[PDB]
Amino acid sequence: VMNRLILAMDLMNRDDALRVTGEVREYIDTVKIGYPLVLSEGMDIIAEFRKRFGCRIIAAFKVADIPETNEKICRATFKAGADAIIVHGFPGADSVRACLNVAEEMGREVFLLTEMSHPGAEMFIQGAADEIARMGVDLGVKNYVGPSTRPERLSRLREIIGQDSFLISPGVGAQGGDPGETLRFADAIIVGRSIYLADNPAAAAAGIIESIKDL
Amino acid sequence: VMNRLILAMDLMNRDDALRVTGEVREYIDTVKIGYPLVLSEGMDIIAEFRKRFGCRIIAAFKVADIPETNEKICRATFKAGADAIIVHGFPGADSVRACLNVAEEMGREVFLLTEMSHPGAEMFIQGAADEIARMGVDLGVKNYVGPSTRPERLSRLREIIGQDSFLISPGVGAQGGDPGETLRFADAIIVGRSIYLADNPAAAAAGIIESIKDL
Repeated sequence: VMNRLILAMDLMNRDDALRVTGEVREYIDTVKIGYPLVLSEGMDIIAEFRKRFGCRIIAAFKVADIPETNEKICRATFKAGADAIIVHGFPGADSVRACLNVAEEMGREVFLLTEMSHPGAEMFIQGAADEIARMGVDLGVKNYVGPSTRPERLSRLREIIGQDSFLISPGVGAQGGDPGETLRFADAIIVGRSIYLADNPAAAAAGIIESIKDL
Repeated sequence: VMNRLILAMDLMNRDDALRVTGEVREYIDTVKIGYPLVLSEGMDIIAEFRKRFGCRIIAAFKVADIPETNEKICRATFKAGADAIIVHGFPGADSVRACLNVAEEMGREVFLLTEMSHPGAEMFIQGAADEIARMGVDLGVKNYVGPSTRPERLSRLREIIGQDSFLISPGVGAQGGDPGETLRFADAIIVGRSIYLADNPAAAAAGIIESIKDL
């Protein structure tokens, strides 16, 4: 990923989302698009971004339904042009396998979300995260998502998935995570508000990258 | 809900979704619309269904993100016209509270999904479901979703939330759940494929209603 930085584009207006993404394009090559933007402007926004910015698009949907429904969501998401989709592991192996089957059919990728970055993740997810990560390895998952907010947990997740797996991590900036520390374990960091709510998004992204390049 | 029956409209074509819903409208008063249809035809489909059929719409999104993102998803969903939204409880209390805050602001409702109905739910969700249900009671949640496929778990969920709370239940038909048994604990059952993939959806819905009335 360019500069090891992925933009989480959660603005809910097509004009603002396009403007900010265009302003920071020279610093990234991958954009995370989630339901805030897709439910406000439509799934067609994914293809528009891919064409306009020529960036890879990760659909940040964190699918958490039954197998049959997860398949339908994956199919619609890849049909819309996404390069990858984020899937929750907590629902179990069959729900994750349904996503992997559609990705295989469509030539795309699945990112498995293990532990989440917000405070509430400590209640139920954290206690199952190591096992969710092992389930991922057993299913052949190669892409993972872990919390910038708990680098000790990110370290443990990296330990389970190995050095060969790709690990991206949200919670940098607004949620309290640090770019440099997170990158000791993750391959790339996800940044949303710290960049898209900034007065000058390009300068915010540039500053993050300057603190990264120094690693 | 009319006849204690909620249709899960997971067809991914507007024409087919409209046809089936119209054919069974005389038997239900509530339609569950999820991502398969919304990501395929757009969020405007919610208002169209509401107007066309004058039914209540439950957005079956099973939101499972951080608080800030969950708020945005709830806001877009209610702006689209949904009467209620289903939220996963496993992400923790702050994620659920974010949804409740938006529902309060917009005069809508939140349904808390505790234990899921598919086989994989046994891996991680089942072990935390009782606690997720208690968290719901503590937060003041009055609407819940529990599994038709495990009536002993549906019974335990009912025990935790009490008789005053509303409980709906998916997994009837295709997943193996039974209408009559599920209705011993849930207030209403959710049915998707058994009705929408049937050669005669109205006849399938009527047959289910017949079983229910007999209870």
